[PDB]
Amino acid sequence: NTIRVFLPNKQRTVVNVRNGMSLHDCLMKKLKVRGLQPECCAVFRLLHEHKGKKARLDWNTDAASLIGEELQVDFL
Amino acid sequence: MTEYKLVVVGAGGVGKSALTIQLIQNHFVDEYDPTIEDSYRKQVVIDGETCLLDILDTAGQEEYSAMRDQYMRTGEGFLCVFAINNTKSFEDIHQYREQIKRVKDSDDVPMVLVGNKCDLAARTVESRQAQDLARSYGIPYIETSAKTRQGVEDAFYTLVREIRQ
Ligand SMILES: Nc1nc2c(ncn2[C@@H]2O[C@H](COP(=O)(O)OP(=O)(O)O)[C@@H](O)[C@H]2O)c(=O)[nH]1
Ligand SMILES: [Mg+2]
Repeated sequence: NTIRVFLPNKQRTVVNVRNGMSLHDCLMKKLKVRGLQPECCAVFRLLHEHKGKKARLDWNTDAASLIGEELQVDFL
Repeated sequence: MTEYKLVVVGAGGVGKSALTIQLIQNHFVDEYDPTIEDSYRKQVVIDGETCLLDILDTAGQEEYSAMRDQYMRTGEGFLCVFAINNTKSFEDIHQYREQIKRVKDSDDVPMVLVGNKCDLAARTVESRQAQDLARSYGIPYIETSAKTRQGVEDAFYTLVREIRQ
């Protein structure tokens, strides 16, 4: 029911997904405690269906359509 | 610069994440957001040495055991935290210290017993009870408030200092 997000610098967060929320909403609290900025970064969905390769996210993309996978966030 | 890998363990709700955030960002997190796992990295200066604190904040016991089980053989230093108003979390400490002694291999692993929420007036764990526990483990005990910041640097910097020994 969640999201396992890799952050910048070697920081992991996992996020419980409720509803309405974008990735901005479920993650903006995660970054800002880590002194980081949501519109300074890009977020991507990880597929090792090609061996370790990244699928790009809009920040207003859904939370729910991820509820069992793996993301990582990287300065834009 | 030297990296210190610190792990924060203890019952759900005792303030592991609030202690950490308070260390990291100087902010008290008054909301209760249970943790699955969070790791933070921060550059600090402790006794004149610029260093890196790698801090693994772990899941209370809400729930989520099947997660930190080598992520424990990676930790160099453990903060075992209970809240002074939550007797049950003090009684849980022992399980954590046993998990820790198991997943490493010694009864001298760098460790600190932290009694958090010492700003609350509903104390049910006396200082003396916690001091006895810590004495029997061979480690320091420190009372903390993530709200007010009492003891929070002391708690982390002490754990660093145990690690440097
Ligand atoms: N009064 C007080 N409340 C605290 C303290 N630390 C945490 N809390 C509150 O207790 C709840 C549990 O905090 P949290 O850090 O999520 O607990 P954790 O599950 O062990 O990480 C949250 O509401 C925190 O605001 C403290 O030192 N004093
Ligand atoms: Mg937590």
